[PDB]
Amino acid sequence: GLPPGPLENSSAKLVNDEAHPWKPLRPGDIRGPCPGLNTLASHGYLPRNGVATPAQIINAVQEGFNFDNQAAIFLTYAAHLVDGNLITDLLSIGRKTRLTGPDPPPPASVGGLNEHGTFEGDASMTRGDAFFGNNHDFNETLFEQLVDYSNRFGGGKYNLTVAGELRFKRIQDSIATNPNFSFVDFRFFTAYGETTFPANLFVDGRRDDGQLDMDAARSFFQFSRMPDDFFRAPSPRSGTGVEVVVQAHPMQPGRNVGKINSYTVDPTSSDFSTPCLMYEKFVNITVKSLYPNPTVQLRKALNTNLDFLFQGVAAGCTQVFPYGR
Ligand code: HEM
Ligand SMILES: CCCCCCCCCCCCCC(=O)O
Ligand SMILES: *[C@@H]1O[C@H](CO)[C@@H](O)[C@H](O)[C@H]1NC(C)=O
Ligand SMILES: *[C@@H]1O[C@H](CO)[C@@H](O)[C@H](O)[C@H]1NC(C)=O
Ligand SMILES: *[C@@H]1O[C@H](CO)[C@@H](O)[C@H](O)[C@H]1NC(C)=O
Ligand SMILES: *[C@@H]1O[C@H](CO)[C@@H](O)[C@H](O)[C@H]1NC(C)=O
Ligand SMILES: *[C@@H]1O[C@H](CO)[C@@H](O)[C@H](O)[C@H]1NC(C)=O
Ligand SMILES: [Cl-]
Ligand SMILES: [Mg+2]
Repeated sequence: GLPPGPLENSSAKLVNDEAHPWKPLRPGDIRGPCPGLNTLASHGYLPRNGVATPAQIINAVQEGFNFDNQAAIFLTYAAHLVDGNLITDLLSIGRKTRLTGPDPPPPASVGGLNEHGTFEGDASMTRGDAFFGNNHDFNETLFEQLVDYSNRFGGGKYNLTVAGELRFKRIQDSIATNPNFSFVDFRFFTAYGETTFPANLFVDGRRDDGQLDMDAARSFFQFSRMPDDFFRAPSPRSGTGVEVVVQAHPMQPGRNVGKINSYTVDPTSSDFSTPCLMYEKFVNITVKSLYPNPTVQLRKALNTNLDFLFQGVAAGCTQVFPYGR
């Protein structure tokens, strides 16, 4: 389907409404590492079983949270290219499932958003690193660390100052304990953006003060549930304030080299000084390695979704064409 456009009416409004009640999971319902998508599925902005089309995801993040269009397009098509089924146009927001349809040939995995190292990655705030056995479920110990950092740096609330401190701690925790810790290219960028999302989109839009209370935080992160009478943000936004998080503790992209406490900077990795390189490497290396020699129908689907991905890329970058034009 074509990427949806921006909201016609982007005002704050009740999104926990009669048409979108929270419901508990049924057997087979899929939830994954993203509390935003999880909450939209659990309120029926997305299909409640957690399998959706890219267009459904873009409409849901806009309607439910006032996520901005360009950010919605970039993240959705990036996720779908590496984790979704390009022939059926379906993506799981969590585990791999037969519900995304017949699989493409190896080495493509169509693993859902749970797939480690495609979109999902290390030093998540409330989810453990994949090396420790579970990269998708809410983790109470990690959430209690978020509450502690909110008490120490946010007066009890999560805000961008807390984000800056927590983001760093999680990186340092992974360096100290995960011998396979990877923090380069796509993950490097998205990890920082994700820490702003609670302060920008989980805060009731009638306040929009960037101060997230811990009751609301737990509701979204653990139960995929909007607070009672939750109003969405009063304007489209995504990662505004990521500059504050980075400035708190500037880091170079890099990885542990098979041992703990061996963080080695990767000079081939993109960083905030090279955002177009991040896009080019995602397409020429990540997507191309999953689909090195696609058949006619897969090539067409890839090129279509790569065009859609480029719509979400900030002005100034050149489109790359791994399968030609
Ligand atoms: C637009 C499409 C979206 C996609 C494809 C997407 C995908 C993902 C994925 C795969 C992760 C896991 C990364 C990781 O931590 O390892 C993630 C994390 C996250 N997402 Fe989303 N997301 C989207 C939109 C949103 C929205 C609209 C919100 C908030 C309203 C949101 C909030 C978050 C948060 C807070 C995390 C971090 C969880 C943590 O570190 O504990 N996302 N997202
Ligand atoms: C992709 C970095 C995450 C930062 C959080 C804000 C979301 C913006 C989505 C990306 C839009 C432009 C991406 C690009 O120019 O490569
Ligand atoms: C836009 O939405 C607001 C509340 O969310 C509502 O008051 C207003 O009537 C709407 N405008 C249009 C275009 O219907
Ligand atoms: C280890 O890191 C590599 C990339 O460096 C990744 O492909 C692999 O899935 C990682 N394994 C775990 C469980 O972290
Ligand atoms: C949660 O994270 C903690 C701290 O990293 C870890 O020790 C624990 O094994 C994880 N899982 C659960 C189920 O608590
Ligand atoms: C976070 O809240 C605390 C206490 O109110 C404050 O010290 C800090 O400056 C706040 N940060 C932001 C971004 O408002
Ligand atoms: C991506 O591939 C295109 C050719 O399709 C090339 O022009 C560009 O330099 C490549 N970028 C990277 C980072 O490899
Ligand atoms: Cl928008
Ligand atoms: Mg993760």
